[PDB]
Amino acid sequence: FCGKGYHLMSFPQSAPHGVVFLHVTYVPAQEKNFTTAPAICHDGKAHFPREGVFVSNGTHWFVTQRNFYEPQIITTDNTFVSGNCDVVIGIVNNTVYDPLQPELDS
Amino acid sequence: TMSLGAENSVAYSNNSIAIPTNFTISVTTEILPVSMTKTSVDCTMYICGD
Amino acid sequence: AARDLICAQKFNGLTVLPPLLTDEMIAQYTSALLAGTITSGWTFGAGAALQIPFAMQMAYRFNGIGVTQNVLYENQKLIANQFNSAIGKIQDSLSSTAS
Ligand SMILES: *[C@@H]1O[C@H](CO)[C@@H](O[C@@H]2O[C@H](CO)[C@@H](O)[C@H](O)[C@H]2NC(C)=O)[C@H](O)[C@H]1NC(C)=O
Ligand SMILES: *[C@@H]1O[C@H](CO)[C@@H](O[C@@H]2O[C@H](CO)[C@@H](O)[C@H](O)[C@H]2NC(C)=O)[C@H](O)[C@H]1NC(C)=O
Ligand SMILES: *[C@@H]1O[C@H](CO)[C@@H](O)[C@H](O)[C@H]1NC(C)=O
Ligand SMILES: *[C@@H]1O[C@H](CO)[C@@H](O)[C@H](O)[C@H]1NC(C)=O
Ligand SMILES: *[C@@H]1O[C@H](CO)[C@@H](O)[C@H](O)[C@H]1NC(C)=O
Repeated sequence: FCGKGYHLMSFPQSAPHGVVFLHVTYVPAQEKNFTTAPAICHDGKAHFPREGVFVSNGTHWFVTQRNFYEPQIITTDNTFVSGNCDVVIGIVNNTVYDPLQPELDS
Repeated sequence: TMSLGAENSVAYSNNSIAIPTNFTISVTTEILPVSMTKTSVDCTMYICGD
Repeated sequence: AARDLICAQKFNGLTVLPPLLTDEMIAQYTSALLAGTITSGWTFGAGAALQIPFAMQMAYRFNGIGVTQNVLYENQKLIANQFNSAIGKIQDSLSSTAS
């Protein structure tokens, strides 16, 4: 509707019998391939991302957001548990970090 | 015969995704007309010339 | 022996010009739009196309409409069957009714 991309701003300017809009938009530029999975098995649980994508750089699995590559370790804060491992197609096996474990190991 | 565009093929797979690692800020220009000339015609003088 | 209406139109100075874009090229545009939508989602509408599995694309749509993606990922076969049945119903309706 306002510029090709994700719209940020628009600036109006006058013109003879008209108006000129300067649309400031966001365009993703430099791309990268990744190996992805919908959910992660962990102790019979199917962890899904709260917001972002499960990706892998070949060895480890991280979670990012969709429009920008920013990998983070998969914990229980950015994932939620729903169902078991026997339903979702394409699930993979990986561990999920728990921040409460070093606090309870004191 | 005109060219529709450059042919491209998306490297689709059921376990592969592409995520951007950088961005750019694009400011484009769009021109829209709003008004035009307000003409007025003297009907009798145009037809008859006084 | 029977004069045509198009011949009667053409004999009196009325002519129909052909369109600039032919139907094969319009079909090529729609094929490109369909392939881009299937293989990338909305990402081909904002820049270069980013590949993504269609289950993840439909999970994006489900999260967009306000439904948690486990509903898709636990009912994927049922949703695919419903989409195939709806496509077949569209096929049968367009094959039967001409209105
Ligand atoms: C995937 O990313 C992880 C996190 O960056 C990598 O793990 C570390 O990689 C660095 C190299 O930059 C090593 O020095 C560290 O010892 C690694 N740490 C661990 C715990 O493995 C991992 O190597 C990456 N995998 C690739 C690139 O295949
Ligand atoms: C993301 O892209 C921007 C430009 O689109 C990059 O910024 C340039 O980086 C080079 C690196 O030497 C500089 O020479 C240029 O002067 C920079 N341009 C501007 C406008 O500052 C940026 O480095 C990219 N980021 C990554 C991580 O690749
Ligand atoms: C991803 O992989 C495909 C297939 O190997 C390759 O054609 C493409 O250049 C890669 N990179 C991107 C950004 O799609
Ligand atoms: C992706 O599809 C290929 C063939 O179409 C199949 O062999 C492979 O197992 C599929 N991958 C997953 C994760 O289902
Ligand atoms: C994940 O682990 C379970 C039990 O440890 C096993 O049954 C299953 O095959 C594993 N899946 C993969 C993809 O390794």
